[PDB]
Amino acid sequence: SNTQTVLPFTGLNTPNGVAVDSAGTVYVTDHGNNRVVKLAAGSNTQTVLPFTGLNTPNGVAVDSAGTVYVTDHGNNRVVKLAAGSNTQTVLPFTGLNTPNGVAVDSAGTVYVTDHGNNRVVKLAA
Amino acid sequence: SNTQTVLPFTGLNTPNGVAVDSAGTVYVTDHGNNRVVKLAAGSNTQTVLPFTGLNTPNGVAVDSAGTVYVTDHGNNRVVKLAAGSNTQTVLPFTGLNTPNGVAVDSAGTVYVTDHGNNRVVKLAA
Repeated sequence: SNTQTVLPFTGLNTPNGVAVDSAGTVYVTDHGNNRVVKLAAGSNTQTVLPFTGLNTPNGVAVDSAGTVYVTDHGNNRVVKLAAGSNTQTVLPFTGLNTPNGVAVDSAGTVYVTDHGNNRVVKLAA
Repeated sequence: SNTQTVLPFTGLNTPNGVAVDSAGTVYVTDHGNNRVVKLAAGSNTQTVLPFTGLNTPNGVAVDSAGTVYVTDHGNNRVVKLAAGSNTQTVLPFTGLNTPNGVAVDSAGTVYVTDHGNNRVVKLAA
């Protein structure tokens, strides 16, 4: 296609990260509003995810289990949110300084760009 | 795991996006050096992808075919490179303003957080 569409998210401010799962559900780090929002394919209502203690999200990824991974700018950490239980787990990375991008491979290994430390770190689940 | 591994990228500056493909190849937007670097799984040396004219790139994604998608933030555009190709393609997005995140679904649809415009746009293959 040569013509984009705009997704019907609302009230975004400086969004900075996006991920999409197998059902076509789109996840966005709404940076300026310190929240993570998702929109199912073909929906008008967006859903704010129950991340807690977030201090400005920088990036997002989603795995095959529907687990959502988010880099937290102000807390220098990476968190994941389990589907269903909505349990939030802080990944035991250490020495991060402004994690930004996050990615997850098929084996569940988590990769993070450590922006303040000029390095890339990975951590198996 | 309580073991994190620093990947053998070198000379990074303010890196800010990471992606990993099905073969375990890792791609990073080395934002401060206007380049995208990659490292094969178990590889000794990073390789710079032959993108042209990148300026403060930020987001990166990779699809199941190994095609690499980069938000070329400083140029308000999204570019992609097929594996082995030496000629990037500028995707026909419209009116982007300081874009950041990019994602790609199984159908090849490309999603971009158009940060400066407080919106998320989508472009089918």
